[PDB]
Amino acid sequence: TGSSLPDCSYACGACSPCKRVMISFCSVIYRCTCRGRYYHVPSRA
Amino acid sequence: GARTEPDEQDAVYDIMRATGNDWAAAIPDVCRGRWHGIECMPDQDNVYHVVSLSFGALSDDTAFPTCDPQRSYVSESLTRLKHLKALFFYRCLGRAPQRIPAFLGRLGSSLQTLVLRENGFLGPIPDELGNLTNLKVLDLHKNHLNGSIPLSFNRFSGLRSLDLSGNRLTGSIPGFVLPALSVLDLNQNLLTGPVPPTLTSCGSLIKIDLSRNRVTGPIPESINRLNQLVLLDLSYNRLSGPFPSSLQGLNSLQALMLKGNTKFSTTIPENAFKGLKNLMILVLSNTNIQGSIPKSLTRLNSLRVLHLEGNNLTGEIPLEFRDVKHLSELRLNDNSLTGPVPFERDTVWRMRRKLRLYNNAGL
Amino acid sequence: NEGKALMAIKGSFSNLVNMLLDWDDVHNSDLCSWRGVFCDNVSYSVVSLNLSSLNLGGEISPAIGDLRNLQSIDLQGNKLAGQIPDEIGNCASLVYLDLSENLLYGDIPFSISKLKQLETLNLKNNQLTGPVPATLTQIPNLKRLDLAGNHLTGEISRLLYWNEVLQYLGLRGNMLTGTLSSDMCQLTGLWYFDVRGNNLTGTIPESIGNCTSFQILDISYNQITGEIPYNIGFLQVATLSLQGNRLTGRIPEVIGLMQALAVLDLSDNELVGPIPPILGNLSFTGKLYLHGNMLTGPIPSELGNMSRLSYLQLNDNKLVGTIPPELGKLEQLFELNLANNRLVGPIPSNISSCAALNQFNVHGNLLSGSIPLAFRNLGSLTYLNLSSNNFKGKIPVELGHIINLDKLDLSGNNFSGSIPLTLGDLEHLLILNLSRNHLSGQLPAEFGNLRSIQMIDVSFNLLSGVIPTELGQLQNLNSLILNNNKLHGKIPDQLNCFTLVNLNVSFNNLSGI
Repeated sequence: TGSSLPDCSYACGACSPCKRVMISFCSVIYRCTCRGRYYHVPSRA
Repeated sequence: GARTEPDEQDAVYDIMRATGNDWAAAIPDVCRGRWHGIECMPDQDNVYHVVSLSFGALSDDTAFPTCDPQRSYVSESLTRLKHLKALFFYRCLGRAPQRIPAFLGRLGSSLQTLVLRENGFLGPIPDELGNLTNLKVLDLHKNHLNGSIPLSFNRFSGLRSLDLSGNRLTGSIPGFVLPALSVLDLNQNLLTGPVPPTLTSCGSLIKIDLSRNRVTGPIPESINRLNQLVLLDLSYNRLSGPFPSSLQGLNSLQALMLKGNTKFSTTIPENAFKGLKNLMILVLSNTNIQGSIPKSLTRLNSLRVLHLEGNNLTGEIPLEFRDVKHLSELRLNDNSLTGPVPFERDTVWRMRRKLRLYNNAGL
Repeated sequence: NEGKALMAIKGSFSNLVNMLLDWDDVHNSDLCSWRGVFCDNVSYSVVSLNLSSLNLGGEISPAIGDLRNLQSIDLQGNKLAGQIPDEIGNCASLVYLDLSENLLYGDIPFSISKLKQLETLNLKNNQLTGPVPATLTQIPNLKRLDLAGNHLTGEISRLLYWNEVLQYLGLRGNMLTGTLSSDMCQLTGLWYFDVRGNNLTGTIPESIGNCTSFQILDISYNQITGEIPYNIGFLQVATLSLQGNRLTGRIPEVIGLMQALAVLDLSDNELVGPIPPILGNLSFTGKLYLHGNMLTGPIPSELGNMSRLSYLQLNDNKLVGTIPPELGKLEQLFELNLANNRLVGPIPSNISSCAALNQFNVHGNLLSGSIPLAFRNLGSLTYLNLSSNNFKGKIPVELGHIINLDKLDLSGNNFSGSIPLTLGDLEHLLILNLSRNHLSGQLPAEFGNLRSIQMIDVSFNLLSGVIPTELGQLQNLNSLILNNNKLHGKIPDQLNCFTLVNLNVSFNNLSGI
């Protein structure tokens, strides 16, 4: 079935400008930030 | 162009308000504006249903919505998520440390994972938690529950993981015959009685941790039947009796610790630990063990750690400990061993303090 | 009482009082003012210790077991030798243990299991010998476990995967054997699976589609045989890394649906068959490393629908046919590496549209035609490699206007005419290998202005004339190979190039000494 981009529109719950963010450790994860700190967003199969 | 089911959406609204997160109300549709901890699955009619509901925060990423420590509660509205497959609460409290709600029963067929970890929950375990026949993973670790463990728990024909650690649970260990059960963790409880026989009928078991309880009686003879068992941890209990005739069937067993069973007072038979290639950790310290250091502990290939301290072992150290350079921790301290020690210099230099021999009178 | 144990700790740290100059109990009594030690303002016992990155280089004295209220211990970098002391397992308040970046050997101790409050076990980059004990399952709050950089043995017992709180599994760089268990996906809150660099045999578990908690899956460099399962298309990972193994069969078409991916790595594997064109809807992935395989067939033109791509590496396969012009669409492309294939035809002029192109490498194909002129527009290019191809025509003059070029390699093709003088103002150039060609005429003296140059190989050509005198200005040139040409005159006496360690004028027609 696959996977989809985070669509991090609503996942912060405070500070509405909720964005996606690039994280590297050359291994990259998606994070979600607004103002301070970062979040997630999910789905399953 | 898919839209969610309305009563499940209102159930999500009430649940989210109840936990303290009013922000989920502005949402124009719960299953398209997904936050971490809510999952949805559409059925054949392009209609989303809610499948996972999780709080609070183990950290930031994974950051589920936390709950109000001074205000939150568990809404009855959970009963309206007809497809809720997993429910997760971690370090989410309530206004007043409450009980485990009984209405968690009413979603029996769908729910396959119920985690209520470190919530400060008070009081006994609702019996109707058994009506969740289809449960695969049950976790109530580190609550404040007391009273019995419901018998309704043998209604989990398909359970996989059961973790009840950190409670005041009283009574005896369940008479479970749960074929699929893998990890059974009842440690740090007040459960008494003996190790029930039914247990060894659950062949699938790999972790059995009953530490820091008050379980009594000897250890089952038929514990060979647990031929998948990886780890067996029975420390700080009231166990007694004679060592089982054989544990040979217990291949893949990697770690066994009977530490702190002060009334054990039995010797270790030569043939007890013969065919244990995979055995790694053996803690038998502070168990009033009598007798002489058996030498079939030398032929344990994978043995890394052997604790026998604070016992009443007697005699010489067997010469065949010269034939052992694999161990990384060997505690024979605080016994009454007589003969002077036969350890080589390779071993003594490498081990250093990790070899304990003090408080033996005869050496 | 507590300073006693702190002074046994300091007692076992090599022999330097310069670093812990602070710990002096006769002229600095309060121990909560000492360096790296912290006491919580209430009970006023030491709760946090941070000696991170100082090189005290002794042992961890067992007196660390006598600071009971320690909830943080960070001893990284200090080059501590010896074993992890056992007494460290009776600071039951401990939450966070960083011993990473040291020379510790011995085992992971049993006493670690006593620390039922611990959250972060960071033993990274040490020398620990022995297995990952099953008893690390008996820490209910452990969230970050990383033993990366050790010499750990034994398999990964599936018990380790039955864990509901674990966030970070770091196992990279040990010698772990065995299989990937199909219970691996019972770490339901893990976001980082890292088992790279071990010796794990066995196939990928077909039941890996249930691992939706994972942000990163790294099983690369592990000798894993078998196929890549269909259910890998259910993974929610953003970094999918399966490199370096022995994975046979073809690239799962279902990977075309894993749109969340940000780094896709199948390289250095024995994968066969065509490149799935469905990968063209991976519109948001950053890296595609399909190199090292035996992938055959053409480059899918739909790879231009990967608009967010920045690192494309299809080199060292058996790809055939043309280079697709649609690669102009990838406006975010930094590195394009299609080397060592069988690509036929010319480089499309559209590819001059990758204003972000930084490395371009098509060495080792059957490419023909001329360098398109529009390559004047590749100003962001760092590294240009067209070696061992059938390129013809002339070297474009405008090629000298790609200013950030520091490695130019045109060797192995049939270029004609004389060398462009604009090649001289490639101020940042370091390697210039134009050899095995048909370059003619004068050796452009503007090579005196290649200030940072290191290696000039214009050998094996029809280059006539004299050797420029300005080459004495190159105070960085350590290899000057002018071999097999047609030059004459005497060698300039200016070759003042104290950097030269390798000259090769030969098979020429010089006149002198």
